[PDB]
Amino acid sequence: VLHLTQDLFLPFFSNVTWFHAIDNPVLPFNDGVYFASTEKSNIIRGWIFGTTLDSKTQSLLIVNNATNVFIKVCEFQFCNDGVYSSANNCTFEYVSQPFLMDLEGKQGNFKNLREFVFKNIDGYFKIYSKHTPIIGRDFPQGFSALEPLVDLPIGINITRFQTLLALNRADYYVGYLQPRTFLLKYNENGTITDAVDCALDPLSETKCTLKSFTVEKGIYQTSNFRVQPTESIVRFPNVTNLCPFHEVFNATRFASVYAWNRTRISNCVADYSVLYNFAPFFAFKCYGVSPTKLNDLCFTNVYADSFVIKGNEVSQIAPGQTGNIADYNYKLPDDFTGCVIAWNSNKLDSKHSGNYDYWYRSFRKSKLKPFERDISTEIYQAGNKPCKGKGPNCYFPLQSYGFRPTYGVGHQPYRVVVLSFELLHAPATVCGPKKSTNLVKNKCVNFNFNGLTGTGVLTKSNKKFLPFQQFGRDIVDTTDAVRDPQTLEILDITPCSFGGVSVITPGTNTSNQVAVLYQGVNCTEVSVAIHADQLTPTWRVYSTGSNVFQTRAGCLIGAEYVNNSYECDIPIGAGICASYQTQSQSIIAYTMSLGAENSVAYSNNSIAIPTNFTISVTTEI
Amino acid sequence: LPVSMTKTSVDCTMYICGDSTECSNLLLQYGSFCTQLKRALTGIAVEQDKNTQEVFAQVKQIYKTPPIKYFGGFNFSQILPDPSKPSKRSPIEDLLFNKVTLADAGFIKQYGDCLGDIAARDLICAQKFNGLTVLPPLLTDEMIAQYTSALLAGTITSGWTFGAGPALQIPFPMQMAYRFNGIGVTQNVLYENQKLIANQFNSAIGKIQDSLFSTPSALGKLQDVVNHNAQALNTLVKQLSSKFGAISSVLNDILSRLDPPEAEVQIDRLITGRLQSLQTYVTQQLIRAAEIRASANLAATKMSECVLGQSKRVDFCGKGYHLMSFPQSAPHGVVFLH
Amino acid sequence: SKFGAISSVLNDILSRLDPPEAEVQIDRLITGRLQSLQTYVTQQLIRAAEIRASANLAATKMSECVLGQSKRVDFCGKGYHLMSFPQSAPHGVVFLHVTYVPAQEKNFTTAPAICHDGKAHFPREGVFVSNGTHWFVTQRNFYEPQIITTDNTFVSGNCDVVIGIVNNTVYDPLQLE
Amino acid sequence: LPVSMTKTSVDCTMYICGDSTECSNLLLQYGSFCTQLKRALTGIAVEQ
Ligand SMILES: *[C@@H]1O[C@H](CO)[C@@H](O)[C@H](O)[C@H]1NC(C)=O
Ligand SMILES: *[C@@H]1O[C@H](CO)[C@@H](O)[C@H](O)[C@H]1NC(C)=O
Ligand SMILES: *[C@@H]1O[C@H](CO)[C@@H](O)[C@H](O)[C@H]1NC(C)=O
Ligand SMILES: *[C@@H]1O[C@H](CO)[C@@H](O)[C@H](O)[C@H]1NC(C)=O
Ligand SMILES: *[C@@H]1O[C@H](CO)[C@@H](O)[C@H](O)[C@H]1NC(C)=O
Ligand SMILES: *[C@@H]1O[C@H](CO)[C@@H](O)[C@H](O)[C@H]1NC(C)=O
Ligand SMILES: *[C@@H]1O[C@H](CO)[C@@H](O)[C@H](O)[C@H]1NC(C)=O
Ligand SMILES: *[C@@H]1O[C@H](CO)[C@@H](O)[C@H](O)[C@H]1NC(C)=O
Ligand SMILES: *[C@@H]1O[C@H](CO)[C@@H](O)[C@H](O)[C@H]1NC(C)=O
Ligand SMILES: *[C@@H]1O[C@H](CO)[C@@H](O)[C@H](O)[C@H]1NC(C)=O
Ligand SMILES: *[C@@H]1O[C@H](CO)[C@@H](O)[C@H](O)[C@H]1NC(C)=O
Ligand SMILES: *[C@@H]1O[C@H](CO)[C@@H](O)[C@H](O)[C@H]1NC(C)=O
Ligand SMILES: *[C@@H]1O[C@H](CO)[C@@H](O)[C@H](O)[C@H]1NC(C)=O
Ligand SMILES: *[C@@H]1O[C@H](CO)[C@@H](O)[C@H](O)[C@H]1NC(C)=O
Ligand SMILES: *[C@@H]1O[C@H](CO)[C@@H](O)[C@H](O)[C@H]1NC(C)=O
Ligand SMILES: *[C@@H]1O[C@H](CO)[C@@H](O)[C@H](O)[C@H]1NC(C)=O
Ligand SMILES: *[C@@H]1O[C@H](CO)[C@@H](O)[C@H](O)[C@H]1NC(C)=O
Ligand SMILES: *[C@@H]1O[C@H](CO)[C@@H](O)[C@H](O)[C@H]1NC(C)=O
Repeated sequence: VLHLTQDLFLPFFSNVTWFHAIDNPVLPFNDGVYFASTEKSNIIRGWIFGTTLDSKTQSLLIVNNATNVFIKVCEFQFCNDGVYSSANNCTFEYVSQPFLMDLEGKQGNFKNLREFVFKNIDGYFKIYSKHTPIIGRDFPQGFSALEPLVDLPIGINITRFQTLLALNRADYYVGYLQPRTFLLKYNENGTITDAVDCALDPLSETKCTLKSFTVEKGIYQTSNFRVQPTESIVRFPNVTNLCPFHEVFNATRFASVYAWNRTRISNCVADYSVLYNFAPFFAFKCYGVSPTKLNDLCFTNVYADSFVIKGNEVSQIAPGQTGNIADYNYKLPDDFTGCVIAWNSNKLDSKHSGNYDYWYRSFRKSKLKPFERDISTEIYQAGNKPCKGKGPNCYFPLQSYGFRPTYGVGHQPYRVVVLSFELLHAPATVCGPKKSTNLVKNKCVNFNFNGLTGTGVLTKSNKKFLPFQQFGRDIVDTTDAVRDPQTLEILDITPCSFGGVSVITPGTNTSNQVAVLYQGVNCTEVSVAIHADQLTPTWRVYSTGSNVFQTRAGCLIGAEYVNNSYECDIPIGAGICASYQTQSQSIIAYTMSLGAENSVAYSNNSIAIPTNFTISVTTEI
Repeated sequence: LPVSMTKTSVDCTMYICGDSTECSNLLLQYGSFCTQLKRALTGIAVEQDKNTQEVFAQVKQIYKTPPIKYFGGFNFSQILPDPSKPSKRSPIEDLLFNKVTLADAGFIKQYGDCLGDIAARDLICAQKFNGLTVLPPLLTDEMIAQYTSALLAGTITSGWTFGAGPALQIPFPMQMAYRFNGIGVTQNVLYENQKLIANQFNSAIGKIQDSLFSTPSALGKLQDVVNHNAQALNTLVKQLSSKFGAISSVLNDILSRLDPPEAEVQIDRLITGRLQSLQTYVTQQLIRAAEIRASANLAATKMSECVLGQSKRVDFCGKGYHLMSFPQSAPHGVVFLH
Repeated sequence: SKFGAISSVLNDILSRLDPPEAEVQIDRLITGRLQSLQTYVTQQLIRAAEIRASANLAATKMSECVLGQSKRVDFCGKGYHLMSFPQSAPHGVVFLHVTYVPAQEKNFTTAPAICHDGKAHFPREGVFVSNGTHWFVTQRNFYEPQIITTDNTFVSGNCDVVIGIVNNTVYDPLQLE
Repeated sequence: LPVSMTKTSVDCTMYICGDSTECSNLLLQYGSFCTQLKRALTGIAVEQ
């Protein structure tokens, strides 16, 4: 089976800092580390993980001995050389069989290599190892699987990494693994014979895309290429004046719910940290934009509705929800898109001997339409009496919201206010902070123009936008031109750099040399992008100046152009084909020859007649 | 007869999710749903290429007309390539190219001028903005004219022999006599009225050019195929402005407005809508490609019979007793002169 | 494929969640799997239509090339068709088209007609050809020159309108006897 | 030999929603999904 996996795997042909010994530098730990060592008998005992390696954060000791092991999770300080200096509040004392198996055939030349891999995904510390006798030398290059030994869930940050040594009276091979996709060849007995890193060479990505160690001669579309952005211009309008949320919150007379006071917030800059520090929040259930991205969004108009209520009514008021406060006092639209705010206020809506100032409606002739006020004093009708007054079956619509300093939490005076964002696209006014960076008219950039996020390029545009046209668009609904909010100049937005990468390869058995064809994109664009190292493809096809052919189906890289002509071998497109031809061998691209150039000797009395014949047996499938 | 359609390589991931990591992650939860789509579109492209090959590359060797052009009085200058024209085509070939307008040439590498578009970017620039590109056909419109000219020179200088084996030269009046003998009339009558038949042939060839010139659309089938493909692509791109019953229709502002574990529902709604629309497009393209494959196989059989020989089957190679057929290349198709 | 659900196995999904909460996950699986199955069935329909077209082509090819000689050029393989021997193949058929293909040929001076005595002579079948001195009639696809007799030719003309008239002597078997 | 089939002109809007304004409004949220269906059925009729 050719199972494909995505995990933390040491990249093929990476960089390993080979060390020596004769002081024990601390090495960074990130996404796990690959450890390997070859030794005579023993010079290394264990390893130290954690952070700051002191008596402040819990750390890990994996010291072995010839008898068992001593994995533990304790807050030791430093031995500076005892090893369990000030063990301290300890945890997870583990003892098991030794990791270090050493065998000799009555001679010391069997310098067995021990490859160890440690990683700390979601706690659950995993350790892998494998012992293989030497055949020649260091970091031999033959394949070798790694089996797990112990999987103990430590569940602690590990970021530094260190090792122990030995004493009494050529190793330290360390590599750092990366999140990569691998294709692994399994053998009949359940064992890993060969593996290939898909994110390595064009051939590697091709074989991986079809999950087969043998790629037959042909061209195979494997992936796509896009230029990742370098930098990012975020520019907003040219305002700075702070919004009055301070009033909306440093008021006292917040409206009763029967008449919810509604302010409008516009032409200002919203930084909701003031809203945060003006209230020991009790419920911040946003129904529009997340508070995290609240300062990253722009609003055409913002409506702040202030109305004090109680814990039950705080939950009661919500996009199109039931409840007399919601159905007869203040109603939120079913599609409400705004943040609601609720903080406890027992200091402004309470006093000794009580306070019954506030009001709320329980008796209405019908339901409350969203964002519609119903301030009125009309006695509810009961039965069929046109009665106008208080008492039996003639009930006042609105009853007191009486507040005292001593109720239960559900009966406490919760101060509720709400910011009903519009998030339409009309010229914006309340934009959050974000800081305006400058322009970059010709380089692909991630933009956040007035809440509108996206990626592309910006160039000068004569688009005669009439002085009211803003967001702008194209034929099929894709923002094409945004007038710079500050310079009013008009900016077209162009796609980043997309086409498609297809790998042209001969039979892996015939050869491994590969040729890459970026689809429908000029080599110049690819070159300035390859040179700037902003191309998403991590496989860097070799360029020698002689391997660049701007064709009509994009650009071909890794195959030279021979101004001769042959029968097509591998169809590329637009009349060019690539093939494996001798020089001593390489990949050449050529214009396909439609056949042998033949001329007929037609003339007014010349005829050709076969004086002989042949018989042929073709086949049709 | 249509021979091919525009080859498309829509990228599902790009179409359903725009450079959005969470959207791509949630698309991965749909399994190898759309690798099928990429495979099907690749198969369609390869099938179109094979259709063009079957229709046109029917010769074993490249053939060329004699430097002099005197075919017994028959005037053919309207169908053999014109040396003066840079494209090396015929008046009929150009009329055909001038009466068919392609929405997306594909071999333009239009990247770089969407930014210099100044005015609203064209359909193409917009399709590029949402991952729907057009691959160009393997055979260009220039060497396809070379294949057509090779077929033409094979018929007028070697009769139908070159369609079987080696091209044997034979005088054109003699080939006329033999085709006449093929429909039950002696060769003597042709030799007797060779002048009259030559004049009639010249008149008919001349009047077909005016028939194609003055007609609004006699190329209705090819333009219909091109319009169908362009309209399918436009309907594909237009679904990206459809909310599909969610808060908004843009991935970028949806992610920038809702936190991950509530925007998940909306993003899944978009994924379900867009994948369903893409499946609609791919299935319709498969059906139309099967139709075009049938039409192109009919065209290849028609070429192999009417062009490389005389066909006895009545009303197959045009109305009336068939004599010859001169092929002409057309945008995404072939046109016969029976 | 999880299809956006808690897990991808019905057995552990039912064994982990109670019915009226596992309903949503099971419906998500149903929607995913039915859509994938519809994809498969539609693709199989399309491929089966393609195979039906190919098999109808094969049946016509059998009925023509096998059960007879087909005059349609380049249909039963390249060259002048003679026979075709079918052979069974796994999920298909393979034909063995026996074809007649010409060979070595030479330029021959040819004339549309021969004008013996004021009258044009056209070959009953074949081409008039010239070895360089004596004129000869022969077939279409094999050089078998024969003496130009009144049997080989039919006479109809006036030797003034038949373009390519080429004076020469025809023979008759009567004046000798 | 069959020559034609019965020509159908199924109305997606009517089929999915019966004279229901809210249902038609929520169907409009699916975009030009089914204008494709009407176009395909018209093409089938013309082809027959
Ligand atoms: C890391 O390895 C790669 C591949 O062999 C090599 O190109 C690169 O120069 C190496 N880097 C260092 C610092 O050795
Ligand atoms: C080796 O380690 C094991 C486990 O910690 C311990 O039981 C044993 O006593 C140790 N041996 C020596 C010599 O310290
Ligand atoms: C454990 O934590 C307590 C409380 O912070 C601290 O006083 C003590 O020194 C720590 N270590 C031990 C050995 O108890
Ligand atoms: C580990 O420590 C780093 C700071 O050094 C911190 O950013 C990170 O979140 C920590 N991880 C955990 C799991 O605490
Ligand atoms: C250290 O020396 C002692 C005394 O000879 C010996 O028993 C022991 O095995 C030595 N340890 C190592 C690791 O060589
Ligand atoms: C699988 O294991 C058996 C038993 O050791 C061995 O005989 C066989 O050769 C192995 N197969 C392979 C392919 O290595
Ligand atoms: C409003 O803010 C000012 C300044 O921080 C403070 O003095 C005042 O008490 C606040 N008012 C309320 C009601 O929070
Ligand atoms: C509503 O708020 C505005 C702005 O603070 C204020 O001027 C107005 O008096 C308020 N109305 C009520 C009913 O409190
Ligand atoms: C704000 O923008 C307008 C329009 O570009 C400009 O006239 C004005 O001077 C700007 N104000 C500042 C202080 O930048
Ligand atoms: C290709 O395959 C043949 C047969 O197994 C083998 O002899 C040859 O070495 C292979 N070539 C390469 C470069 O793998
Ligand atoms: C791509 O490079 C070719 C090289 O000849 C050049 O002619 C062409 O204009 C370039 N295309 C673009 C879009 O830059
Ligand atoms: C093709 O290559 C030959 C050999 O180098 C060269 O002389 C010739 O000029 C080249 N073709 C063209 C059109 O430049
Ligand atoms: C063939 O015909 C042309 C046109 O009449 C004439 O110029 C030429 O001489 C003729 N050649 C022969 C060999 O008769
Ligand atoms: C015809 O070809 C055959 C087979 O090559 C050969 O044996 C024979 O001599 C040839 N005959 C003539 C007349 O050329
Ligand atoms: C065909 O007619 C055109 C237009 O009169 C003339 O230019 C050309 O020489 C003619 N060609 C032949 C082969 O007679
Ligand atoms: C006829 O003569 C021409 C010119 O020499 C030559 O190219 C051609 O091959 C000859 N044809 C035959 C069949 O002999
Ligand atoms: C053609 O064949 C005849 C047969 O009688 C012979 O007499 C004549 O010389 C030949 N002409 C040539 C070889 O040019
Ligand atoms: C054939 O002979 C007759 C009689 O002399 C003559 O009038 C005629 O022109 C000759 N034809 C040719 C083509 O030489």
